Amino acid sequence: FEKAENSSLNLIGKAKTKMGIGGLDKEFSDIFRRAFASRVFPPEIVEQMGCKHVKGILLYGPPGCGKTLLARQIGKMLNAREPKVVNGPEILNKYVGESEANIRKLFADAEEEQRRLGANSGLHIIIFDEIHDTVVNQLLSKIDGVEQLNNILVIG
Amino acid sequence: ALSEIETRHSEIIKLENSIRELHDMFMDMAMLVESQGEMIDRIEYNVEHAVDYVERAVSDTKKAVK
Repeated sequence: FEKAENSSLNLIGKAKTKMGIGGLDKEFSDIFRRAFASRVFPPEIVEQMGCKHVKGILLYGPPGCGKTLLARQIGKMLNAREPKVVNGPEILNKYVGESEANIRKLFADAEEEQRRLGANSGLHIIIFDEIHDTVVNQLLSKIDGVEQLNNILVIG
Repeated sequence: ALSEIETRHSEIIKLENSIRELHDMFMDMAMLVESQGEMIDRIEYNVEHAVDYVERAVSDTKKAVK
């Protein structure tokens, strides 16, 4: 079986069977690779490797270098459909409780899917554009610990 | 958000309140309907029986003319 080119249908198993970004091919290749390849080898290889999957990859660039496009593309490339999560700039909009809870909450759906099916094989991609008190800790707690929280990746 | 959590409680109690009293009515109800149920058990008795008293009268009167 083979998914119809550019389809959200992500097939897994053994019964199966480069654009567009100007420049940024060696660095991109290695990075794309380190995060995705470790995930990609199927499936015993990771245990053979015995390394837990990466929590996140972060990019910092001079302005106008078109970072955003690379990120949307990388996310698209990674999964048939994550399907992509976009975070508003305010992130924290709504003062009363509250917002902080929202930053926790988008994470919450992904963690819930993972607990429901946790082992294999669900991946959720969340991206924060333009990334104190609670939000610092809150993001940190969800991204790592106390228990698990793996099987998702986030790019800043 | 506190404000909503406190306002919530306010509306919840005002709700809880109206409830408890509606329950108070049924209690008195079951005490009324039943107090009336016994007031009918004697009726059915005095009725179908009165039919016997009248039936015995209308019968005797007929056999008092033929």
